Amino acid sequence: WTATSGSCKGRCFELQEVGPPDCRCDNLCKSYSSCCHDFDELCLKTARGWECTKDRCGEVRNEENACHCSEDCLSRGDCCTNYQVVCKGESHWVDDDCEEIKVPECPAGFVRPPLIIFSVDGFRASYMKKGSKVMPNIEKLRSCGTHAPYMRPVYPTKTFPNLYTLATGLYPESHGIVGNSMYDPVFDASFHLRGREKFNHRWWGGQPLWITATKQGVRAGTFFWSVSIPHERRILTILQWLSLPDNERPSVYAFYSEQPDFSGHKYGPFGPEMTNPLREIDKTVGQLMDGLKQLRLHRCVNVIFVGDHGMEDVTCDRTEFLSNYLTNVDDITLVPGTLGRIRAKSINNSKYDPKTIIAALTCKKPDQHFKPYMKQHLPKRLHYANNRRIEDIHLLVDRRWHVARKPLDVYKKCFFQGDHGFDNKVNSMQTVFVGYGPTFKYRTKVPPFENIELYNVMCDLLGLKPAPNNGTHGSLNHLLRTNTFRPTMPDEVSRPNYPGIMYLQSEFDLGCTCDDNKLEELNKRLHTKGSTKERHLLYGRPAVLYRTSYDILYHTDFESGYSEIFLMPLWTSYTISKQAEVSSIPEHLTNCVRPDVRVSPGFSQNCLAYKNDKQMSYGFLFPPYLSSSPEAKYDAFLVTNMVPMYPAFKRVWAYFQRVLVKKYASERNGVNVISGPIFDYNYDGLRDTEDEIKQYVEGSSIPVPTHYYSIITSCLDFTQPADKCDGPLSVSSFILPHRPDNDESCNSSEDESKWVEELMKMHTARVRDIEHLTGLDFYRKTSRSYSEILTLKTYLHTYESE
Ligand SMILES: *[C@@H]1O[C@H](CO)[C@@H](O[C@@H]2O[C@H](CO)[C@@H](O[C@@H]3O[C@H](CO[C@H]4O[C@H](CO)[C@@H](O)[C@H](O[C@H]5O[C@H](CO)[C@@H](O)[C@H](O)[C@@H]5O[C@H]5O[C@H](CO)[C@@H](O)[C@H](O)[C@@H]5O)[C@@H]4O)[C@@H](O)[C@H](O[C@H]4O[C@H](CO)[C@@H](O)[C@H](O)[C@@H]4O[C@H]4O[C@H](CO)[C@@H](O)[C@H](O)[C@@H]4O)[C@@H]3O)[C@H](O)[C@H]2NC(C)=O)[C@H](O)[C@H]1NC(C)=O
Ligand SMILES: CC[C@@H](C)O/C(=C\c1ccc(Cl)cc1Cl)c1cccnc1
Ligand SMILES: [Ca+2]
Ligand SMILES: [Cl-]
Ligand SMILES: [K+]
Ligand code: NA
Ligand SMILES: [Zn+2]
Repeated sequence: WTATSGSCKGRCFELQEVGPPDCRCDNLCKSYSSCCHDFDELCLKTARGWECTKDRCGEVRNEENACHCSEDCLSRGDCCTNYQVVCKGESHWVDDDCEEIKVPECPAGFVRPPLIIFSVDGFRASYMKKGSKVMPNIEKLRSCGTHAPYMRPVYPTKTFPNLYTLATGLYPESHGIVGNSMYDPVFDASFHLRGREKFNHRWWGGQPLWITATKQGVRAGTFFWSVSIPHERRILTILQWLSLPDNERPSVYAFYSEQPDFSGHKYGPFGPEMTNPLREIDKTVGQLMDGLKQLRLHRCVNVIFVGDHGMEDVTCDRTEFLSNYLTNVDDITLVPGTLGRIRAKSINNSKYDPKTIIAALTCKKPDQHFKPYMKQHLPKRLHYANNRRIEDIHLLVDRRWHVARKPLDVYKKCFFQGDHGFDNKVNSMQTVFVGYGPTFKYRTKVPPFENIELYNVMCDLLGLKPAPNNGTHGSLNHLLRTNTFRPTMPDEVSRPNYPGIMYLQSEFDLGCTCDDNKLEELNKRLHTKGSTKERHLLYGRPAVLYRTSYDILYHTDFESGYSEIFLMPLWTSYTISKQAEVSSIPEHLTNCVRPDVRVSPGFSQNCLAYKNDKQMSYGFLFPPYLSSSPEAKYDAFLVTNMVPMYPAFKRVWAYFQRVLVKKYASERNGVNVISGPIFDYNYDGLRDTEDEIKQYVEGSSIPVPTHYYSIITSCLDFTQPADKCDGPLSVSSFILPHRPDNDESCNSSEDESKWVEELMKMHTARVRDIEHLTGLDFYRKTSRSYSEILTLKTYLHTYESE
């Protein structure tokens, strides 16, 4: 109950919100239906519209007007945004040449430049180019400030997951808003865009920017705006707050636009009806900038223009229906549309089986426009599994499509021509970033980056210490003129051992067999001491950032850090020049595994366990195919280079090692490769400890990886060989799931040249993703600045065209 009979006089858009049943005047009261009786009259004035005109100049103050054109308005902070233009012969901000803002030019009493975040729902990245003629204010911000060609949203590319990622720096799985619609089985409650439950604080995890600011003594304007408050009024409220006294005035402000998303749903991303909403957004930007210039704040404030996600063409006819696949369709609940999430309709049905649901939805129709997954098999780059609100069964829907349960759902609920929510690597889902102000750089283009990184930068802009988040703090230092954050490299926790020859052949009883001069003996000794290490370990050895027991092992062709705990390398490092040759495994060596005389029998794998384990075979981390000489090839068959692999996965691995590495070496002028295992049995994105491992090679203590990674580095200037690079680096990486079948790839019964590369592309990764998953830290010794290396570690190779 609200006693809606208090008053909003002098209280309009109160920054601090009051407790029921005393009535509310905040920009969220409308949404609770708790506004005082006089809110509309006092706070939502509209008389005479939104602009001064010639005859209104120097008028008698009429407090009923929406904005003012009287003399006292500037001191009062409530002029129409075009007042000085109309009544003082000033120019519009958009008509002024741009001029570098070297230092904040702020009124007395400002302690720090204010930050204004202007976010736009559904503003697709290509609108910056394709709408440029109808957005002159936005184009000036873009060309004069710092801009990326696009910004990558998080998955799913829905509104609330992305806006809440902007505010917190967290993946949806950590902040808890995992879709626009959700069921939490612990609360036994649902979350919907329409309605009540979404306001409850228990949905919203992490610490958003406005809370981070308040806790550290920085005042914040409110971030939520009720849909019914018009845009002009939102701008005027912000401008008013900026005229408050020093001790009351916020330092951070947010504006939100429902456009162009709302129109894009009705008309498609490039419908001819889309020109008008883009014009209207630009006009709003113009009003903010004219208003700032009037207050002498246009060279004082940092402005961020940022989207949540793009928009794709999607129509009713492009719907797959689960009833064309499932007999049992009424025993399931589907979360539908541009992604799919499936659970049992009733927890009292013990006959429900996720396994047979998956099997019934896998590769059934020749052009099937969705692919089912257990959530823990989704590409790791999506970070979409570690939340009880995310259902075990997930459908990744092809761009331009929808999934629904039954046809009745689509026609009893064609309306729409646009939608979003797809995989966050998809071009049409990309969005925008522009930063403008004294703390951003002048006329600077930066490469594409992910929206998880912005929270850190907004903290930097405000002098705040960020709450723990998924950004990599310092990786966006290159956007900023000043306020950079100068991180230090994490300290190595475990130092390696460097074992020599300590064991005789006959001490090993592993069930392994292998059919196997003074000049060339000093030679082999030195290779084992680390003579070619500078060639194969280009960027230093990775640091181990947790407590463990491991050894560095040197070889002619490769170097590895071998784990005595997991009985296999944590990492294997080798360089393949443009010139290198592929050989085959000789016949006499096909099943050869050799004891490593540097490593105890007790810290070794064994061949018998693989013979006994009918499901599990093995592969090698440094590929035998790429050995430098017949004699160096023996090193590749050491038991310390062996790892467990399902026969289905060996098909993948073998093609990557036999064909693709040489291909990248020829295309890139040499590559450096680091490969290794990953164990993530609890799908949290973080390295497992030994007590978390759920599977072992039968009869042994050999743990089974959930994934295999590789990091492939070369010279960004590809006229320099990878091993002789003077400047910036170029990287691509992957995290391949270690699966006992190839069900994920519908064409896998064909030749590896038709499906393996496509699989690897799907499972593209950031080096940073691999660091979380292994507890390692790469690129420790380069000649590049650390911030530049952090940017490189957050890079994602997406394999989309331009
Ligand atoms: C992205 O960045 C984020 C942020 O840095 C990373 O997430 C963090 O990871 C840490 C490790 O997983 C984790 O640390 C744990 O914190 C526990 C205390 O948790 C509360 O406090 C924080 C801080 O105020 C708060 O934010 C948490 O909020 C979560 O929970 C509520 C819902 O319950 C949500 O509203 C909120 O969104 C958030 O949910 C997310 O996180 C949890 C995990 O905490 C997930 O389960 C959810 O699905 C969701 O994703 C909490 O309210 C603390 O209890 C933990 O300590 C246990 O484990 C350690 C190991 O060191 C052990 O020493 C301790 O004894 C303890 O074990 C005991 O409990 C066990 C389990 O009950 C039991 O088995 C044992 O027997 C022991 O007795 C742990 O320190 C931190 O909480 C999150 N933070 C956030 C905000 O998510 C994330 O890793 C990054 N991602 C990547 C890929 O890098
Ligand atoms: C769910 C989060 C909510 C706060 O997101 C909104 C805006 C937003 C989020 C983050 C940032 Cl950095 C800036 C802005 Cl403007 C919003 C949503 C719906 C109505 N009004 C405002
Ligand atoms: Ca884990
Ligand atoms: Cl959703
Ligand atoms: K076997
Ligand atoms: Na298949
Ligand atoms: Zn939308």
